[PDB]
Amino acid sequence: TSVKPIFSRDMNEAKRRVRELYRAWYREVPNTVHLFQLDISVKQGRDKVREMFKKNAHVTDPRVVDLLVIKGKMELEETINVWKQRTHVMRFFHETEAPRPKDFLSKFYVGHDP
Amino acid sequence: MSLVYMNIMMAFTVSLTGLLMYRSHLMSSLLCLEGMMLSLFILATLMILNSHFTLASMMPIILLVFAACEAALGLSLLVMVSNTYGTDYVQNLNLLQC
Amino acid sequence: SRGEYVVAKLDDLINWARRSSLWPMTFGLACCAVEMMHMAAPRYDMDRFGVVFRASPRQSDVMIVAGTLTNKMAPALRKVYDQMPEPRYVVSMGSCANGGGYYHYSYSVVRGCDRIVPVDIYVPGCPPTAEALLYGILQLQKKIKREKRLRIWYRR
Amino acid sequence: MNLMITLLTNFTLATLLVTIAFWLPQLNVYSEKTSPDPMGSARLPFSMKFFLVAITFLLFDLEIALLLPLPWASQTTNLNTMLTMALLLIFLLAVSLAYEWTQKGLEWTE
Amino acid sequence: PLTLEGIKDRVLYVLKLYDKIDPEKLSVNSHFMKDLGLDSLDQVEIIMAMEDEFGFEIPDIDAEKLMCPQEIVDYIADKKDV
Ligand SMILES: C=C(C)[C@H]1Cc2c(ccc3c2O[C@@H]2COc4cc(OC)c(OC)cc4[C@@H]2C3=O)O1
Ligand code: SF4
Repeated sequence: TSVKPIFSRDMNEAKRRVRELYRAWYREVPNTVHLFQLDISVKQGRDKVREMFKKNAHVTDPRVVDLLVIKGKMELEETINVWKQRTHVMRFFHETEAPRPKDFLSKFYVGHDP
Repeated sequence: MSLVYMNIMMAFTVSLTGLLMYRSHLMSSLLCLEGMMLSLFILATLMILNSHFTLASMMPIILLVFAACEAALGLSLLVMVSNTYGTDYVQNLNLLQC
Repeated sequence: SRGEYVVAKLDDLINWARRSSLWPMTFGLACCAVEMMHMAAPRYDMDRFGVVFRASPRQSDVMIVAGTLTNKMAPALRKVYDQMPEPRYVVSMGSCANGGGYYHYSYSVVRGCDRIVPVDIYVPGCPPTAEALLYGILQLQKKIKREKRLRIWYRR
Repeated sequence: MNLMITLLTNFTLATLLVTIAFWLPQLNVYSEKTSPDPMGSARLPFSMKFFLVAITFLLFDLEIALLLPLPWASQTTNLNTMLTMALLLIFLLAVSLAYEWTQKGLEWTE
Repeated sequence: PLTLEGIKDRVLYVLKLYDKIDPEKLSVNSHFMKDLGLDSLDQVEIIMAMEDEFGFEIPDIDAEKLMCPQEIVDYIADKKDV
């Protein structure tokens, strides 16, 4: 079970790197809303950043959250540098996708997927 | 005297009051300075032609050449100011208050 | 009547001007751009039809999607198309621009540029020949020849 | 008078064709579009070198302004002085170009 | 930034602008995790709001140990004079 780390020895340094990535995204949201001239607000974008950080809130492996920090920094550098267009930022906001049936009964009504 | 001389002097004084009242830009100050030069050129030409004074026909060319070199000097000063501060705004030029 | 004959002759005039002065953009993507260069080459020679390649899409009249459209470039294609003045036209050249082609089931390919831009002529092939692409351009000229813009403007 | 008529006619034809170009295809309604570059949004950095070649143009244009009465000045009765000052002005334009040369002013737009 | 009482009132004003916190239960010794019931990221954006108003950077190692407004005003007071 003795593996080789990526950057973090344990989960404390891992949470430190996660926390610095979240600080960078929190600072970068208003500049992203301005220089991409999005139709979203800053609080709404920061809530989406909070939703994307809390989506992976259950991992207790240092290597997996190190790779999540690395992929989040790749998203971050592609957002800071003007490499994404408006569409690559607005794909986090699944706006054209209609809200799917949530409970049992409506998914029973609309089809076969569980 | 002649009526057009009033207009050329009034254009000189309007460009004066433009130079003597800055708004924001230093390029506008240089443009007011060269409007002053332009009115001086026209007024010198009208005098020298109305006199039939032949030897001073070369004088407005000398005025234009010396004050265009003066304008190039001022444009270079403006360029160095706008390299220091990013803009040529005159409110950036107040570090010599103290 | 008089006004309908007037707008019919003006429709023939403006449609003649539009079909006989097509300016495509020099916007290739893939293998189809090679055969589109061959349609610019001396044998088939688009230039004798009034058809010249232009670099900026502002002075362009028809966007020839010559090649495979990927997911990474579909907003670039849509933005280039949006930079064109109207009337602008789209010619889809080859199978990947038409429906996705040889890379139809791929993760990174748009399955036809008609998901992105309104295609007017679908030129089929892999690649379609320069004779076939010039056939598609002549069919586009026939399509612009039968537009009825001022007749509908008079009769609306 | 004939010059003013010709200037007014040429200016009128220019403004007439610009009126036809900005109002006859603007009779179209076509469609309410939005249209939502190498530099994206950042400020254009100043180029010292383009300004220096513009100032070099201005100073050589003033030296040209000195050189322009030479076909009239060839008619003079003081020809030795005129030839001396003419060669001296073209020499001063050449020395201005030489100082622009040797002090690296003609580099990267040579 | 001059007096300690103004720094404490400005800490509490940054906290009462922060709309997630109930201002009734807010005290000087209120705990973010168990009294205020806030997530960790909520504390992180509180620290960044403290930097938005107080204007000096805080490292991550000594921002994790700031679990009340009293610890925040003590950390501000340690990095300044008062
Ligand atoms: C301008 C004329 C007369 C010819 C040459 C030409 C076209 C049309 C389109 C293009 C083009 O050349 C440029 C440069 O060379 C290639 C080479 C390519 O592949 C070898 C390639 O593939 C997409 C694309 C290109 C450009 C392209 O889009 O018509
Ligand atoms: S349709 Fe085929 S030959 Fe044509 S560009 Fe696509 S892959 Fe190449």
